[PDB]
Amino acid sequence: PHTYIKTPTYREPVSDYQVLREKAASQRRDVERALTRFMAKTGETQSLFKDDVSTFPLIAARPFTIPYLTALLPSEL
Amino acid sequence: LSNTVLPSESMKVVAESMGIAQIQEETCQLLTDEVSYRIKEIAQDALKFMHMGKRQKLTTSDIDYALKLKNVEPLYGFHAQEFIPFRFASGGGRELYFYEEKEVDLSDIINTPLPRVPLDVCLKAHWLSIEGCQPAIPENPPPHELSVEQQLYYKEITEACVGSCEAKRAEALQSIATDPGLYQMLPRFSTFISEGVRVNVVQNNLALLIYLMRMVKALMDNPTLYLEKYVHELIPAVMTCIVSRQLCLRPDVDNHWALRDFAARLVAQICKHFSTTTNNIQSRITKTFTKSWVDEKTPWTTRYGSIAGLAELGHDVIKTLILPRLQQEGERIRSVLDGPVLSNIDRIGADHVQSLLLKHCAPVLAKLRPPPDNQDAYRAEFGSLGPLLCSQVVKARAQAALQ
Amino acid sequence: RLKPRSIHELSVEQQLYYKEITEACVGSCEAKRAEALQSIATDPGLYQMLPRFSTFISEGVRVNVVQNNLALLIYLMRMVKALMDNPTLYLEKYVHELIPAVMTCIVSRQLCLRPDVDNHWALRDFAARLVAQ
Amino acid sequence: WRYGPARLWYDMLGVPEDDLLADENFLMVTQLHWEDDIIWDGEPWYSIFPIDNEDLVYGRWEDNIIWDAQAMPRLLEPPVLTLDPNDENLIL
Repeated sequence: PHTYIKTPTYREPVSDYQVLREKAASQRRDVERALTRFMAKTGETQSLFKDDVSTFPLIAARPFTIPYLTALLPSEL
Repeated sequence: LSNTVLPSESMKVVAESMGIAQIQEETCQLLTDEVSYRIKEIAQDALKFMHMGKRQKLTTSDIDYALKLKNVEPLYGFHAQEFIPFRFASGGGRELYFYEEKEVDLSDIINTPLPRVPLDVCLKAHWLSIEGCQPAIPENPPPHELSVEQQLYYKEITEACVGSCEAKRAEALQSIATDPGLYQMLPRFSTFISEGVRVNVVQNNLALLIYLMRMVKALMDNPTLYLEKYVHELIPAVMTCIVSRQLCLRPDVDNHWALRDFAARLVAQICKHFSTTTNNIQSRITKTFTKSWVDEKTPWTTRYGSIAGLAELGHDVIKTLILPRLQQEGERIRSVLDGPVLSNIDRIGADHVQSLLLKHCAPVLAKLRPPPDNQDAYRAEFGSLGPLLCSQVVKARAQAALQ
Repeated sequence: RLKPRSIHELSVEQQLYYKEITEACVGSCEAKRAEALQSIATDPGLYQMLPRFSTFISEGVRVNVVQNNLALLIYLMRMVKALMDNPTLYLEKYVHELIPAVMTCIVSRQLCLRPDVDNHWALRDFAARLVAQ
Repeated sequence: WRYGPARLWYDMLGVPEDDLLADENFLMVTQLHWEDDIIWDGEPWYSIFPIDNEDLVYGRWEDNIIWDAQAMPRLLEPPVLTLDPNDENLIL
C-alpha cells in the first residue's frame, strides 16, 4: 500500500453527550468563578469571615438610586 | 447627462387610442420631443410656485398654477387625497397597466363622518436664542457567540488593560495568567491583541503597546490554555514591538527601546515553547530578523529590534549571525565619533545599538577566545567591544568566586 | 460559521505503515525488526513521516533511561543507524533531536544491574559511538 | 465586524461602516544542544497528535508588521474578522 495508497479520512467528532455536558458545565462554572473573583478583588469587598479576601470574596452591596429598574427589568430579550 | 424624453413607443400606443393604424417612426420622434419639451416647461414653472411660496414639496396645486400660466386648460380631479396605484394586465401578448377604478354608493358619501373644523391662522412669539445658545423651551429642538457571563468577563478584562489604573490591570493580568477555563475566549483575545497592535499605526501609542505585550506575556503563562493554534495572531504582534521603526509619538524621549527587549524576550519564549520541526517557527523568525539586519537602508530602531531578538534567541545564533557582521560596528562608528550632523536622532539610536551589541557580544567573546585578552579590543572593531569583553571576563570570574 | 475539519498530512496507509514499523522496531521478533530496519533503510517515501520517527526516537530514549531498559535502547540505536544510511531523506533538519539521544546512551549511568548486560552496554555504547562518529 | 471582538480598537480608530544567513546556520543540528535537551534524571508529551494550523505554520506573519509605517501597503482600515471556526472542544 505505501507505494501508491492514500486514505483521505476525516476526524472522529465527539458525540458523547455526557462529556459535552461536563465540558460545558465546567467551563461555565470556571468562567463565572474567574469573573466573580476578579470583580470582588478590584472593588469594595465584604467577607463572611474576619479578614477573608482570598477565600470566598463577596462583591460589596451597593445601593441603587432606583432599585426597581435593576430588579424588575429583563436583561436578555 | 443627456436630453431625456418620453419613449417613442409610448406615442404608438397613444395614436391607436385615436384610431391611427400605422404611424411611422419619424412622426413618433416628432411627437415625443415636443411633449417632453412641454413637460420640462411646466416642471420648471411649478417649481417657481414651490420656491416663491415656500413649500419644498411640489403639491399638485403648483402644477395647476403653472398650467394656468401657460394658458392651457386645467386638469380636473387631482386635488383629492389619492396616491399612485397601477394594475398590471398580463394578457396574450399585450402588456399594459391601468387604473382599476372603483365605485361607491351615493348615500355613503352623503353619510360620511365629517372631518373636524379647521383653525384660523394665529401668531406665536418665543425666544430662539437669548444672547447665546438656545433656551430649552418646548418650541425648540431637544439638544459560537459568547454567553453573557464570558461576554462580561471579556469586556471587563479587556477594558482593565487599556490604562485607567494600574492595580486593576495587574489583577486582570493575574486573572489571564491563572484561570483554568479561558478557552472559548482565546480567539477573541488573539483578535483583540493583533488588531490593537495594528491600531498603533494610526496612533503611535507606546503605552498601549506595552500593555498589549504584557497581555501576551500573561497569556503565555497560563498552564491550562494551549496557544499553539491561536499564537498565529500573537507572534506578529510580539514581533511588531521588535521590527517596526516608529514605536513612539515623540521619538527622542519615549523609551521604545524597552518595548523592544521585552518583546524580544517574548518572541524567544514563543519560539522556545512552540517551535517544532513541522512548525519551523524559529528558523522563519531568524530568517526575518537576519534579512532585516544584513540589509542596508534599515533604520537604527529596526536594526536594534533585529539585534535584540537575535541576541535573545541564544548563544549559537549570535555566534553564527551577529559575529560575522561585527565590521558593521565600524559603519556605525562612522556616524557616532565623527560628523557635524550631531543634533539628529541618529546618534541616540546608534549608541543604543552599540551598547546592546557589545553587551551581548561580550559573553560570546568570553566563550571563543583566550583567557588573557591583552589587545583583543585593538583586534576588535573600534577597541570598545574588546574592553566590554574584558569586563565580561571579569564578571565571569566574579560569578565563579560567588559560586 | 461552522468550517470544515482538517486532515492529517499522512495517509491511513502511511499511518498504518508507521504503526507497523514502530511496533516491529521495538524488537519483539528479530526477523520483524530486521525487515523493518531494512524498510527504514531504503523506503524512498519515508520523508514527510520523518518528524514522527525522530520524535518517537528522542522521546523514547528519554523515558527509556528513566528505567535503564537496554533492549529498548539497542533497538532505538539500530533505528537511528537505519535512518541514517537511507539516501533519499534529508536528515540534518532533525539531527538536533538525534544527537542528544545518542549522547545520553553513551554518557549515561545504567539503572539496571551493570554486570549482566555490560557486554551489551559496551555494545550499546559502541553502536552509539559509531552513529555519533 | 465593527461590533465584534476588537470593537474597542475599532471605536478608538473611529471607523463606522456597519553568510550568517546561509541556510545551514539555521538547521537545528547547528543550533541545538542535545545534552541540554535530555532530562538526564534531573529535577514533551507531543507529536503523536495528527494536525496543526496553516497560517502560523505557513504564512509570513513576519511581514504583517509594516517595518516602515510611511511605506504601508494598507493604512488604518476596518480589517474585518473572519469568525473562521476551527480548533476543538468548541461546541460549534
